[PDB]
Amino acid sequence: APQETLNGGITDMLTELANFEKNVSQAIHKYNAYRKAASVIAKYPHKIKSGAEAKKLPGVGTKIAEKIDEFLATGKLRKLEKIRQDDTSSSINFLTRVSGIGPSAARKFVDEGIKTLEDLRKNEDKLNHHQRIGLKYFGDFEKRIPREEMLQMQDIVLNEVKKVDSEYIATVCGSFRRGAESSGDMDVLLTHPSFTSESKLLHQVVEQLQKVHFITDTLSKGETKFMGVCQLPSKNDEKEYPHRRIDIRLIPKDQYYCGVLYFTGSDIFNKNMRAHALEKGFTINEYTIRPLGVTGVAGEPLPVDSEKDIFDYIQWKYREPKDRSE
DNA sequence: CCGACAGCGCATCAGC
DNA sequence: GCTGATGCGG
DNA sequence: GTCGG
Ligand code: NA
Ligand code: NA
Ligand code: NA
Ligand code: NA
Repeated sequence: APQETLNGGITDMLTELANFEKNVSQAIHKYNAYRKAASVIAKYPHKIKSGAEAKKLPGVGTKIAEKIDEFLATGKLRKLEKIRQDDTSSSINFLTRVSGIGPSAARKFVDEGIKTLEDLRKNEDKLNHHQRIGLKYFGDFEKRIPREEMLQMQDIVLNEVKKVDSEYIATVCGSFRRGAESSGDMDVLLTHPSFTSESKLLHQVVEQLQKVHFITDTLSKGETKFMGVCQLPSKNDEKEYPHRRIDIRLIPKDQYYCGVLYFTGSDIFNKNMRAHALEKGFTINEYTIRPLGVTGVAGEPLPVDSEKDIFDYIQWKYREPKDRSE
């Protein structure tokens, strides 16, 4: 990837515009438009000279080219400058960094004078359970997880799961499975041969991880998906590890490997895999792969017993997760 | 000109 | 009390 | 905001 000094001013500006569209204007599609522009620019290996040069990239349109011309001539953007100083919009944008506080909650809080983390602390009875946990671990949740800690976390999850029932299958996916040096959370996919698409499995695993005090908190928990908080144990007289976000999902055995593939990513790798998949006559989603008949009617799901089976169906050589950046 | 931009589990709200 | 809608997350 | 039918 190009140095963050080639167009980092431009991609910083676009990412900031994206966050205000998401959190303040509640315009999720303008959020993704700015994000998409930021991404294609951050990959461009030339220092951008003008808005017209940028407009050649896909995702950069007329209005962003204009914003780039203004940023290149002035070193800022008038609209961005204004909204930064705006006490209301800046507080709304900020409160959404609390897990569980989205745009609507952030708006409501700011409306009634709740603007800062301190303000949230004095108003616990106005916070639901998830938001109390997001507040409690605000700084921890913004920290990244080095791969070494991820391995130690995986060690615990694989051990305790096998201890519950040795026939469980558990896979830590996400960027950690592709080889990344750091992670933002832990995403665990869980299955069991007793659970197919036509037939307490999760609770028992969550309970054991709480019993050994790995999982410390619960944001949500149902029969197929758990989202919560965990923390590695600290070495006697040394600094305690930050609390971390961990999700665990129970997925039917016959849909497991589609799930593992999908939740390994990367996002762009999935798109061209689906994009390759349909041109060969197959429809891949998170759950299943199916054949697309002459009219476009997808038939029944095809049996899948490993990731490679999916690659086999669509005439694609198996690519290792470390080669799934795209 | 103008619709798509993913779609789903869980917590909680809005309505009845 | 239940059913469906919405907010939120990743 | 951008793409494209
Ligand atoms: Na363009
Ligand atoms: Na956020
Ligand atoms: Na949030
Ligand atoms: Na056993």
